[PDB]
Amino acid sequence: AEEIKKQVQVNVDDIRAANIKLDGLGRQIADISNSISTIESRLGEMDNRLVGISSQVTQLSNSVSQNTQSISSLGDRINAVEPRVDSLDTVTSNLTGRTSTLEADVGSLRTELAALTTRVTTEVTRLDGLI
Amino acid sequence: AEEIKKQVQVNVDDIRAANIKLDGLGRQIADISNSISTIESRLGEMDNRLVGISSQVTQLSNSVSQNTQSISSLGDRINAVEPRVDSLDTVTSNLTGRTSTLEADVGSLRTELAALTTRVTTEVTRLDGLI
Amino acid sequence: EEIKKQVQVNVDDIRAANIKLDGLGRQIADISNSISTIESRLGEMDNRLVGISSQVTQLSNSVSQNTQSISSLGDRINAVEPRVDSLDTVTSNLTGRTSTLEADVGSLRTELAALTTRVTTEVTRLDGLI
Ligand SMILES: [Cl-]
Ligand SMILES: [Cl-]
Repeated sequence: AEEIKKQVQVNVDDIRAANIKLDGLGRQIADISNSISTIESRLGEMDNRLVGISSQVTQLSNSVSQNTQSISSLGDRINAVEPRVDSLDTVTSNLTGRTSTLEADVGSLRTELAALTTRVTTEVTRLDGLI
Repeated sequence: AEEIKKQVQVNVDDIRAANIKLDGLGRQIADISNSISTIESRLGEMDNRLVGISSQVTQLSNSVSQNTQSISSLGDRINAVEPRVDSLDTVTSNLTGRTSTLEADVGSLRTELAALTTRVTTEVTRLDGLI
Repeated sequence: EEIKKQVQVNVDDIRAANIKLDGLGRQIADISNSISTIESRLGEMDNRLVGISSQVTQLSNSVSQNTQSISSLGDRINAVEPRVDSLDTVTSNLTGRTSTLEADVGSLRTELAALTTRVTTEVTRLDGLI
């Protein structure tokens, strides 16, 4: 009987102690629920950042695509200009030769015309002297 | 004895209440385990998005390097073309002056040849009249 | 007695509850480890997003430099093109004028040879009459 009463007291105190440890586990679960709520907020902010970065990459891709198209257009324009400059080098070089040839020919014709002018003066003077 | 029997019955009750509280905590742990599983899958979907973005940035970086090189090549071609066009403006300016001078010189030679033609007619007429 | 038996059953049931409580205590410790790893993964992912953003910012500066260089090359080609069109016009006009000069000079050369012959023929004729 004395043994019974002693053990029943121990059981009262052990049941109360177990119930306090169960309340402690409930507080640990509440703290885990707060960690999970915060993790979920962080996952939402990271989702927002990933949307923002993806938009920046998409926009940058479009600007690079526009630059590749502008470079192709400038390439077409320089491709068209280069052979026109090569052609003009040939045209002006051939014109230069023809201008030099004309300057030599006109100089020769002027000298020959001046020699014929003096020949006319000489011959008319001579004929006048015989008459 | 009646006091003992009553406290043993209350302990039986309290041990059953404790076991109901333990069952409730196990259900809460099962709910947390589910949330953790879903968070771990979300960590994987975000890892996938980051892989996709990183691959887009690598590709874009290659395109930008290709464009910077294409721009330097076009720059070298325009740098080469510009002084060739400046040289052609110099050649053509100098040929323009030379062509104008030839047109004035040929006009003068034509007038002078017509004057000598007239002079030959005048002097021959005069000499014939004296004979 | 029935009391003594129930008190012993209660001892054993309280120990079974403490074992189960200790098991839930270990499961909560394991969940706390899972949370710490998840937090570490979020911190690494935040860093990766910062590193990617920095690379995109640097790449965007290079793209801006290229767009600017493209506008400068555009200005240079815009200036060249009409100068090449002008040179085609000017050289075409000079070519036409040079062919006219060559025809005129050819004509003058023939006319000068005819006047040279005429001076010889007329001087011969006059000499013959004297
Ligand atoms: Cl008891
Ligand atoms: Cl670019």
